[PDB]
Amino acid sequence: NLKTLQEREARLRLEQEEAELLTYTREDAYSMEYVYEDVDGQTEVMPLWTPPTPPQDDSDIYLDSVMCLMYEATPIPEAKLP
Amino acid sequence: TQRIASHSHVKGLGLDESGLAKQAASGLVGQENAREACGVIVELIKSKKMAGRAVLLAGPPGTGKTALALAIAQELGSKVPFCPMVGSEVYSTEIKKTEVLMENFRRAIGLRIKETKEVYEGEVTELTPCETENPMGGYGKTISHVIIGLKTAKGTKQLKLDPSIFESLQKERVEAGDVIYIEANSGAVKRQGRCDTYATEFDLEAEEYVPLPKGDVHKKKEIIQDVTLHDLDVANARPQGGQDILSMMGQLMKPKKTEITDKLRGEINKVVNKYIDQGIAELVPGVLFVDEVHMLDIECFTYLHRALESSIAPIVIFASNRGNCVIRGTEDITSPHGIPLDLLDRVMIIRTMLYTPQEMKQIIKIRAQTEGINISEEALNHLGEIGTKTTLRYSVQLLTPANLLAKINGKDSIEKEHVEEISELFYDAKSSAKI
Amino acid sequence: QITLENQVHQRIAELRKAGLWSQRRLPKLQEA
Amino acid sequence: DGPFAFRRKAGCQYYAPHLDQTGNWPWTSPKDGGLGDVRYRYCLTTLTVPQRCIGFARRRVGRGGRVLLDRAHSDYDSVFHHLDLEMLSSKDLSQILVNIKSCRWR
Amino acid sequence: SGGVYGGDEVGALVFDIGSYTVRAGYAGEDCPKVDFPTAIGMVYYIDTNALRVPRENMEAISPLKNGMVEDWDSFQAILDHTYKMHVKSEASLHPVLMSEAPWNTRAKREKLTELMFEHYNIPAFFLCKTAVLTAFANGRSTGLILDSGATHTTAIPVHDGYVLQQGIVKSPLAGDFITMQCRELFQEMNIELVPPYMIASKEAVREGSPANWKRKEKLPQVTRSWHNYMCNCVIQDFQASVLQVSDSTYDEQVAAQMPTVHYEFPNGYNCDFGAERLKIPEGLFDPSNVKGLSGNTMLGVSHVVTTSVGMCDIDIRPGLYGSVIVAGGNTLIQSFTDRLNRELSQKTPPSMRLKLIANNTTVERRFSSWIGGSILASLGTFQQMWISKQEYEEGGKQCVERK
Amino acid sequence: YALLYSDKKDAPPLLPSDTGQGYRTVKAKLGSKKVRPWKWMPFTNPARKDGAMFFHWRRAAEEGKDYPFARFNKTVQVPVYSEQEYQLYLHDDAWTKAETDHLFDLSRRFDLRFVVIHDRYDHQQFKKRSVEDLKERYYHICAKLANVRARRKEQLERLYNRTPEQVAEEEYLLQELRKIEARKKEREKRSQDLQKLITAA
Ligand SMILES: Nc1ncnc2c1ncn2[C@@H]1O[C@H](COP(=O)(O)OP(=O)(O)O)[C@@H](O)[C@H]1O
Ligand SMILES: Nc1ncnc2c1ncn2[C@@H]1O[C@H](COP(=O)(O)OP(=O)(O)O)[C@@H](O)[C@H]1O
Repeated sequence: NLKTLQEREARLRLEQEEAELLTYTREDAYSMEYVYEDVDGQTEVMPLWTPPTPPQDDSDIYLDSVMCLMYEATPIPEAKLP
Repeated sequence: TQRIASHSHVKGLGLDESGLAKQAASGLVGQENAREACGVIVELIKSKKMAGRAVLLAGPPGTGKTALALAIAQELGSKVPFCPMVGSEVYSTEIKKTEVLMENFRRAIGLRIKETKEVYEGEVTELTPCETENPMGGYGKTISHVIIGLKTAKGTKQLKLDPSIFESLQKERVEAGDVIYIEANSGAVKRQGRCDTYATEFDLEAEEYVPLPKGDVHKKKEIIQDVTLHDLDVANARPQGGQDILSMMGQLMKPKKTEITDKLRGEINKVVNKYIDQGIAELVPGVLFVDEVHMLDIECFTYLHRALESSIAPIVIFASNRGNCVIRGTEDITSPHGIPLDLLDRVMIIRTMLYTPQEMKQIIKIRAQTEGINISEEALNHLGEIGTKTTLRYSVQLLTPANLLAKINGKDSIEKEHVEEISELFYDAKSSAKI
Repeated sequence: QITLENQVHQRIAELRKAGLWSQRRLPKLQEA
Repeated sequence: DGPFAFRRKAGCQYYAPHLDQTGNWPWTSPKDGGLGDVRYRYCLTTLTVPQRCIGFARRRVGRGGRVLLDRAHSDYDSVFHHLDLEMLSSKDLSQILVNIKSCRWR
Repeated sequence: SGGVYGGDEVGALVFDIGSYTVRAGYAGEDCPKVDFPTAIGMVYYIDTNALRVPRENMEAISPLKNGMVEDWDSFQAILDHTYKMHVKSEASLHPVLMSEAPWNTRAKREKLTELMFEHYNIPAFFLCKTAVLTAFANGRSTGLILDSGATHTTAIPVHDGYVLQQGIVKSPLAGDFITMQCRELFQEMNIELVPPYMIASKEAVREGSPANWKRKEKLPQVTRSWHNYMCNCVIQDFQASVLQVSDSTYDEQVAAQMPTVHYEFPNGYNCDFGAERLKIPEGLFDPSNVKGLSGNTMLGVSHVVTTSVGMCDIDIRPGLYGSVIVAGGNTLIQSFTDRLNRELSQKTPPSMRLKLIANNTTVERRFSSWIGGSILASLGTFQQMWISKQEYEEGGKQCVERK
Repeated sequence: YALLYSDKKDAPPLLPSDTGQGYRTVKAKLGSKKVRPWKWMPFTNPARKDGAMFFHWRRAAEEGKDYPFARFNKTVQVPVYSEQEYQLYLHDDAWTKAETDHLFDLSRRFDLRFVVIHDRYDHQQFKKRSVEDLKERYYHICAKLANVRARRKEQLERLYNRTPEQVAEEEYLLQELRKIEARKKEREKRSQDLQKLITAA
């Protein structure tokens, strides 16, 4: 009986190593939205990764992210001298 | 519904960190020494070291004895029980006075009882893995284990329970697809009902379908129940379960509140101590505020100054309003505060002086604020003056009617004219004495 | 005092040879 | 100090560099990388019909208009399965320390 | 959310042509369904099966020399055979997204476009670089595409999706060198033999003892180049099976103490190489003491990458070091990626983030070019960059300004 | 520990798909509806700039809807000067008309990606130029055009200060870089000592 329990536990373990979950239940999750509340009770919306939206104007200035590896932003004050 | 009561502004003794008294003491004003004594006695209560101690809130009428009583009660908090009682309630036609007093004492004492139970639930998938017959005997067909496939909302978990429970499974209608309420130690099965997932809209039935359990199969439900000792007394007093108790004529007279000392003390106290020292409950002695104590009969004081001698008696806050008066039930036996001189020796007297006219004005203003009506300076001064003339409680009662008169007259704030008109429409007893 | 002063001196002397310095003194980028 | 000086300036704006911590593309964590865009953030979420926390995940739209829910692995992937007791309402405080209880409801 | 801006799939038969193996397949798919040797059995037979049947001559020739197609006839034959057999799709029915090396000449590019728009009449065409696709395969707009094909090793950098042509470093170190070194080692210790192409049957052989087998009486196959190719097949099998890359400076103290590994030749000859199986993959990173060319001056993998980074502007190097993209067949060798990472870390200047994309687990590195091509084709915004038949027939036929 | 940030994918993860199970449960749910016919129809994208036409999978109900992604073709704002405009305003000694035209063509083709421009710049037809030089020339031409038509001051000196210093830093030898790190640690220790001193006072 001990050997049977051991082999049954091993078999069950093998089953857990293939895939836990594989579906998303589109019935509600597909259209329903996600929201959470932090420790401070503040609300935030779940940002879903959508393809690039069509730009309707000249907004969305070029960012050049690869340049941000060493630079962050441009402050207002400067040295202000020749 | 806010339903503002007579005196709800009191929220606590409002004593500073050092224990002294201040004016804006969380609603209650004045009464420095009295509020300091209230703080000392509430610290005593919180200590929960002494029992059977009584305190007397002696003071002339209008000193806010009940006000400071409710203040100290709120300071204690809803955690510890607070049973308010008036001397008139002791007079009962069905139960003797001393037993009513003992029941009130029991109510004043609280007791939190915890209860943790490990229970397993979920949709069952019954299956018995065939096992060789008992190896100690011959051969045949036996069952060494019974696996139950409890499925919960979070997942599935099969339990290889003891085979002896198979009788319980067959006893109740435990079929594959219903929710069962398993118990760790007992093991008894209590089917909650089929899963709502199978509750087809065309099936007409109720109380048979229940939703799936949310969370892991193994749940350790921790529940705490706070019941006063009087609750346990009443519960153990009357019977339950068969015995032809369903009768109406000879049993409907439930008011058998009569109680004996053997059951009250003794076994109940012992089981309470067993639950305490075992970790199943925690004793919580409260307070018994007895206003109008002078209204009690001498047969009540003679039992009070004996119950206070017991180790289990809780803290009692007496509040006598009368002065030197003959004790009820006695033949012209005058005693201070209408209380026998023997009981006054066992109570700490907290004297409360009369409110200063400035304190009267403060009380009137804070009561107007609590009511939610603005009052002009002249109107407030007139209210304070009339409260100095007659009883103070008359002024506070002139706020709401004056407020309504103002609102009906087209103005918002209570002008001096409104209070002046109300003082002539309504007046006090001192002026009514002119018969 | 007896040694900290010399350390501060040799640090300030070896701080910036001709401007190149990883901690600070980095020409700021131009916008575009 | 040397020819390389910030003394030069004109009618324009200059971007300042960040020192002591070199950043990476927006798809890196701000703690380790820099300017970590939330679009590439994997956060704990709870499904609708199931009552188990699948761990860190992020909503993403796929080909054909179908929305997918990527996932990640960390903290053995087991502590989060038990974290449902903290979102529905050591292995008990760890669920409260590893996260700020920012699990997505519904 | 309808996802109107998701993507589009319009034909786009990606054809990633490679020196060791050509790849092909429809766009939108994740793995190319077509993968066969590139060399044709020119007497034309180009197939994993047709290229293994004995006939009169069957001379093996690779149309792409140095990654550059030169024999247009053999290239056209390969394309036609591939289409007809594997795809069964009419030429002028679906566009094509063939790939090219970063060093494709203008004249050769124009000739390829002409061959595409004249003999096949495909509805559209677009010729993207191999490094660009390899970068898109990993979702990277900037990085070092360390190609390690069978004939060249090049750390091509890309900037915002555009290849830096001046940063490429065409190092001769490649699979061909490893195969030649393995052939030399074999000839030194034993005699290299043809695969079962000629071996009728094998027998049990004691480890290290001479093998015995029966010779087939089929055609002699006087063409030695075909014999050279059949031997290179087994050489590459050996390379991918047992050959392992060192993890340190390769001192002659640890290799003699590592575990032993076995390998069986086509004739059954069993031999162990646990002592020097890691000697051959050394010139790749340290081409300083290779027995073949002892007086050579080459740059290892890490050296090639560092040079490719330095030859480009510094403003992009932060995005190049941090996004090294390893690709090509040589990389699948055991401990290759780890050795490369170690060498780059010890060589790269500190304070600059160095991250190796975790993609060595699978063999998809070879197909990275085709994956990137299929990805690019599946895009909607890219649907306008295709060189349509109208742009060509108009008279321009200029792929330089359009690509 | 903290939440994870990853672009593509981690080592062991896995994503769930949509549900198509319980056909019996949803039998009548989807049996009471039909499918909108999808047709392999031809579509013409207006951004093609030519008469070519391709195919795409769309429903027969929207045979129109020329192309959704067509509105993404936003060309960069690059002035287009004439020959006389160059002769009058943009005339230069080191530069020439053909070189400026080539620079502007590369800029329009690569969308103001001066790095890729310099990379693909024809160093044969025109002598070697630097990235900062191309940027200065382009910005000067744009400013002159915007002025004569009637944005911010460009300083080539700044780029002359940033790139060489950053290169010299990137070329820090191992020993000198370790020495610089040691000097940084020593300066941090001095700062801590100064903090301790000011706190003790
Ligand atoms: N210090 C105080 N501050 C504010 N209100 C008070 C104060 N003392 C008494 N009152 C008011 O007096 C009224 C009743 O007082 P109470 O406690 O009944 O005294 P007694 O019972 O002696 O008449 C209450 O409505 C309360 O508003
Ligand atoms: N000209 C080329 N351009 C790009 N990739 C190439 C080129 N020539 C060969 N390759 C790639 O290099 C690989 C060489 O294979 P090889 O390294 O011998 O396989 P392995 O080492 O895994 O046994 C091929 O898979 C091929 O995809």
